[PDB]
Amino acid sequence: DISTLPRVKVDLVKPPFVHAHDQVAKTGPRVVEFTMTIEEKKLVIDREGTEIHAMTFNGSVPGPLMVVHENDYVELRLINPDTNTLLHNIDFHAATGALGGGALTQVNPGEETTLRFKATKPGVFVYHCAPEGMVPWHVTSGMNGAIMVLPRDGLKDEKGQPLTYDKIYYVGEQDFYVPKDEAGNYKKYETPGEAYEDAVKAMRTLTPTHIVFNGAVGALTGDHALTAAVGERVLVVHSQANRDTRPHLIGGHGDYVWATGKFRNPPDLDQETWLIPGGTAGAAFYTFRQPGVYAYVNHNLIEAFELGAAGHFKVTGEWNDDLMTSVVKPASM
Amino acid sequence: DISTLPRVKVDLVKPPFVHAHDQVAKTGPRVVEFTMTIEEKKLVIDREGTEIHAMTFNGSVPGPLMVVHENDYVELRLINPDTNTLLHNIDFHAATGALGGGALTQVNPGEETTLRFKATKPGVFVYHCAPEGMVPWHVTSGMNGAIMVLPRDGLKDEKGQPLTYDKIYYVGEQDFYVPKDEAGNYKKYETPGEAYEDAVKAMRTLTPTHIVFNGAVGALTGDHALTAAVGERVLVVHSQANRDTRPHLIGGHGDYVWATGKFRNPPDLDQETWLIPGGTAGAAFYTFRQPGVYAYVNHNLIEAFELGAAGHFKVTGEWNDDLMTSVVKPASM
Amino acid sequence: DISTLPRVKVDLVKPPFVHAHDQVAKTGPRVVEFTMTIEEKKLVIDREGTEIHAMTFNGSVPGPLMVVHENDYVELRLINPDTNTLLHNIDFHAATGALGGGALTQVNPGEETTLRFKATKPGVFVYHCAPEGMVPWHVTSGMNGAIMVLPRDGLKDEKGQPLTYDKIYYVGEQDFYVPKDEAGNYKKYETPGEAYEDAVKAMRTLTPTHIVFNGAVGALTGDHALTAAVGERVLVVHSQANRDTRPHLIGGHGDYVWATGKFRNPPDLDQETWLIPGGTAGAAFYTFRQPGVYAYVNHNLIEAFELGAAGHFKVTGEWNDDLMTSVVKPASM
Ligand SMILES: [Cu+2]
Ligand SMILES: [Cu+2]
Ligand SMILES: [Cu+2]
Ligand SMILES: [Cu+2]
Ligand SMILES: [Cu+2]
Ligand SMILES: [Cu+2]
Repeated sequence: DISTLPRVKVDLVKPPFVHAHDQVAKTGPRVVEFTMTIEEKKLVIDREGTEIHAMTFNGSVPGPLMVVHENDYVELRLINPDTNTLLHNIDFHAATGALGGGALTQVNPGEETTLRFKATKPGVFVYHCAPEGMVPWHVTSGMNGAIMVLPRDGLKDEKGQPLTYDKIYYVGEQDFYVPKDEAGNYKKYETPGEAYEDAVKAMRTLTPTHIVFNGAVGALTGDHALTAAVGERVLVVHSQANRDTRPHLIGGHGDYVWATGKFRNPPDLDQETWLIPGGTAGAAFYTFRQPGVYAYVNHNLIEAFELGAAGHFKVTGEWNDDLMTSVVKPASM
Repeated sequence: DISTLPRVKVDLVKPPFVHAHDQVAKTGPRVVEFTMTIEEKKLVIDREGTEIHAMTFNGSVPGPLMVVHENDYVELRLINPDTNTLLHNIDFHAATGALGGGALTQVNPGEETTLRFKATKPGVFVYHCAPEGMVPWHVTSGMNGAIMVLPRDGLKDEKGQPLTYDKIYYVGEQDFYVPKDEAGNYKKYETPGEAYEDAVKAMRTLTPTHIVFNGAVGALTGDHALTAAVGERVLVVHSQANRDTRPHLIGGHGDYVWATGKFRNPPDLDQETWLIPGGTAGAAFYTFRQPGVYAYVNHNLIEAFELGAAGHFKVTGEWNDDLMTSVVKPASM
Repeated sequence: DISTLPRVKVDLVKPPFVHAHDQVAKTGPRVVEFTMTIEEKKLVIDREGTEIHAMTFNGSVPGPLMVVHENDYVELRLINPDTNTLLHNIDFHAATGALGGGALTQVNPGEETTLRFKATKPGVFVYHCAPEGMVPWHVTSGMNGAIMVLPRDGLKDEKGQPLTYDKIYYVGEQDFYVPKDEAGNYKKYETPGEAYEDAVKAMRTLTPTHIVFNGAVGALTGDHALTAAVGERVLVVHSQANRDTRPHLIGGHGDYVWATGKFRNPPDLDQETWLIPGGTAGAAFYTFRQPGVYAYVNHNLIEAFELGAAGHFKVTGEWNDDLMTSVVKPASM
């Protein structure tokens, strides 16, 4: 009886950060209340100043990571302000029924809706917008995110022993398809409706123009590099709502990886690289063992270093010369 | 001694349906006899009336699902009628030796052949045509299907307990590469031989023009939507003989998934989406928990909703408001 | 204390062959010493005589397979002769820290360096060149290979029982992006620096012009076909530093497969085809059961048979008619 369950209100935070939560459930099942406001906005996605009409949950690409426990109820108030011009909705891959909630959450500008669903399966899951007839346009305009449904007793390794993270980050990876003129320059439109049919032609080529983390080239670098310390246990949740990706921590590993993101399965150990299929969220657990800069990439290195799918960690601590050392620094023969 | 084994003749059925079989073997090992007639035919693959010279086993794209048990013998009579104009053969991924049988089954028009092989490994497997020098043209002209080799004691979960399906469907997913003129319109040819070299150029671009289930855009929708009831256990076998796919049941999950299709492995649980590599068949088991329409897709949503890789389930039964409910239907603020 | 450990010097061999090693470690942990000389060279990659400025470790594409045991120390002397014109370095995916060693191994022509790292994780791993700002160009010019870190007690099956191979081969699969003129003919440059910017445009299309095993179309065929005998246990290590692949032994299987290459995980059994993500090495174990020619392919059959990703095994021994036989050879009706 759902009336009788506790309610807790969660205030979301902007990726790659994750809202505060408990790994091990400190309460019984709850109705966990979220609100997201849909924002249609111009976003600059690259160093060149290329613009897209982005379609966002809560103003970000990706949408924020929501976190609950298995057999919690997720209750989302989804608001489509009258400053928007499109139809929106939401499909949670975590949910069961009505196209993941998409059939129940179609909101015109000036409308809102509240959906509740029971999070029966533990894992990380994609959520995305999916209005009938215009689904790939919405998703590849950035209107996707993820939800983590933790087991009530937290994550476990392949032996069933607890794995506890110190830090969690959420990397949303976005393929964009910016339409081009016949010379191959990107096009600009006053409104999203004007972009749409050219958007469909660009998507049908299947090759992205850009592939970015956290909504832009370089978003997770510099002052916005991810951070950790030697000895810290870090979970990286990574989603890709539309295309395969192959994440790799350059300088590290995934010590435990749920490549297709579902925590009732034992993790894969010691991964160099893993395949997160388009329409999936995955999670990798790593304990840093060396300080310094790491590149976290889609290991199609073209996608990473030419199209945008690369971020950095800056890791503090002491250097372990037993794990790695320069015996002879680069020098002339 | 094979003479002494029972023979059973199977009459195949058109995908997405599957011929009658027993999950748990009710006999000892058998020689299971199949006949397929090769048909070269014009097929309309999209709503626009785009045509291809399709190359089929038994008149369908995909070819029918064959079902046997482990350590049965598959005996296929493969007929190339004199109304055809090409060389054909068959490679079973389930089989061992002679390029999966391809080296033994090359039939000119007006020829037939009978191949026998022992199905030593349980799983779902691709079969396809593969004539030396022209293999991708044949496969991507639709000449592929799948065979399921069930364990003799039926499917098992990750704990080794029986999993019994009520219903099984076979989704064959086909990438087509229809040649284009310089404006990007699809080309038509009187005969397959006239299409061939332009076919090779179109394939070499690597990007499909169409990606369809059951041989056409919309084939598994409307009167040909897949069906189930709440509480029904359904196995969806999915193959892709040439390219990766990432199936997703929109509104559901794969409760147990053999993404790369081999039943001696424990299934992956609770999948949102899974990666079936090109040249593979996979299988997902799901118990429906909600009525209504589901979209079963390749979750590159461009491939699904622009190129054709989307089908529907229509599911009957009562709606469970505990699993999902609209708290506040879409309404003005 | 590393001074006190044994040192062993390994002399590498050209792929697809693998240097001599012990599967089960016959010594305690060692510093295993390797030397590689970087060679920039013109390579003809196809039957048409298409040329690329290849960037190699030790003169080969791929670079040689290095083999050590877990908790050995790998010590690589990497030499950039003054006959080269580019900056090079090396990222070992097996290693921990400093971008896999890339941050410590940047050598100008006329320089060398020696890196040591502890091989803490067992598996097969990609290594590649990765100079900051030019990483995908180097990798897709062929400057990648793999390292196998065997468990000290050798490989184990899914039950933890020994798996011992008779033969090991290393297939490096290389996506190349040869720039084209406007008619689609490949371009030639006097020097690598002249190719670079056109190389970047070609890579950004994301679709390879060629995809080859062992550095060229047809490299593992004819006199250079891989070989085995019926009853022989063969491990095929396969890497792809930049794009997904889907290996398949046509006529066979992967009896035990580590698709993402990490030996602390149980292998997947009875695979027809497996997904090795770009930036990964994988390994498949197979016991041949039939003689004859096998095609070992990337099972995007376009990539295999049009772009180059196909090799052969020639297998000797007797034919098993119980596993497969022609009942009726192709003949007229
Ligand atoms: Cu939307
Ligand atoms: Cu989805
Ligand atoms: Cu055929
Ligand atoms: Cu095949
Ligand atoms: Cu280099
Ligand atoms: Cu790498």
